[PDB]
Amino acid sequence: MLRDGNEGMSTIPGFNQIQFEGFWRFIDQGLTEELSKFPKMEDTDQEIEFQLFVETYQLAEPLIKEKDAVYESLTYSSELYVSAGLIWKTRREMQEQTILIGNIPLMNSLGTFIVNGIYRIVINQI
Amino acid sequence: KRRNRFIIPFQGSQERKKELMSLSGISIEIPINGIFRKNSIFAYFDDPRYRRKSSGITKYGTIEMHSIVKKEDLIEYRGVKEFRPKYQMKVDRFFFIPEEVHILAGSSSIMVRNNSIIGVDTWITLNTRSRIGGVVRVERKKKKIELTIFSGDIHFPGETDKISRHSGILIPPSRKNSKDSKNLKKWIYVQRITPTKKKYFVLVRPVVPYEITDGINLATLFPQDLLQERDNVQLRVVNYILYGNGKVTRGISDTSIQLVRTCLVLNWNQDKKGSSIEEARGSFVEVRTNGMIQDFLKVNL
Amino acid sequence: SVADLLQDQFGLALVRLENVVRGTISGAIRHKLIPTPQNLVTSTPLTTTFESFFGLHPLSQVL
Repeated sequence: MLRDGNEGMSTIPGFNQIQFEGFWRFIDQGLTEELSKFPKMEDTDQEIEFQLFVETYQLAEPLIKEKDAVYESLTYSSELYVSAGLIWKTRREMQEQTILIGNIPLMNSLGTFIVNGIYRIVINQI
Repeated sequence: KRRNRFIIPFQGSQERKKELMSLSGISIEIPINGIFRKNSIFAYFDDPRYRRKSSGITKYGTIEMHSIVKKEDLIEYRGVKEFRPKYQMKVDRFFFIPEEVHILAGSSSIMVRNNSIIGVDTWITLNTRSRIGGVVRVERKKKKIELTIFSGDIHFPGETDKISRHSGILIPPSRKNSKDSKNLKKWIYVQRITPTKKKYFVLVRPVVPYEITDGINLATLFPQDLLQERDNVQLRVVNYILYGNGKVTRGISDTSIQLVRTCLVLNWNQDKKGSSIEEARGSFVEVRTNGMIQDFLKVNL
Repeated sequence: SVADLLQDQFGLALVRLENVVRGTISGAIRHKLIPTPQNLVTSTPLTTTFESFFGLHPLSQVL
């Protein structure tokens, strides 16, 4: 994806596009390209099977707020929900439901993450 | 997707138009999302050859019984007493003799006493009638009572009968210098019933034969791959027996009790120190052309 | 940048998660229980992985 292309070519670009664009690119593509790498792991008894449907993932609105995240030394984050069932090779069944894989931190307007009530930033590397 | 089972009806040919026998659709264990897999409980079909709605006791002929199956720990499922194939034996033949059973209420009106010889159309209750003639015996249970009567001719040994020794056993037809026995062309079950503490009767009951054919296992149901990939799915056909030897089946109202049901088993054959085959994922793949379509289960590991 | 670091951290978290599900499925048969898929996945790997990343990695620094 691309925003207005003439940014940095007609005005001084905002001193945030590095972190902001990196996080947006991560959310847009890295989640998909990492969930696909999740295997189809199972048991050696030919009795159970686990599957993770890839093109179903979505995030949830954070429960706490950033002010409360820094107010109670919490971690501002959003829950990641992926829809995928479990297959049992005992009655040949597949129970399909949406599960909560975990929590992923989110950036604020400053380009930082609130982890344990602490503002943290990620430094680029060469 | 209400239940994890699908019935695939097999169409009947135009060669049978006098018997309205129900076509037992192949029952398969299907997932909720219709995506099943191999190496699991495959489809099963309830054969109508050995299905009877009359209570009967079946006994198998003496043979080599070497149980090649260790005890499996019972896994309770909501206290549901489903039908489990506990007797997977290669039985060549068996004999099942029918019987008449009535499970009347404990407080219900009973007109026939225990160990009483009654003919047909004997009203044991207000709205319960009979179907055969025999010596019906009644036993009182915790919450009900049971009346049992198997169709059999009654006899008493009189100074010349050699059938006293054989009790509750089925003997095949014998023709060896039988100068007094006639019309004994079928096996008969002799039971020594204790009518009294000093008088006992012998019941000779008809027995119905039931045999099993040879099972064909599809150990080569796949083509030879050019990638040197071992096929980890092996499909075999077998028979599942509801009751073991010398077991009596209990039949409910308007319920057909099945003796043998066809079953399909999916197994694996994995090499040593090459690849620990765990399981595989399957689905349904379709391809149509020339007004014909291909339907098979596509299973990739 | 943040994209690649977060992608690598997510990959490590997913590896830890699949190890956890492998252990659970090893323990989901010997206990004879039919669990819902959520019972096979707990949010231990992702959360702890990200906390360790933001607490120990030298490329994540306090603002």
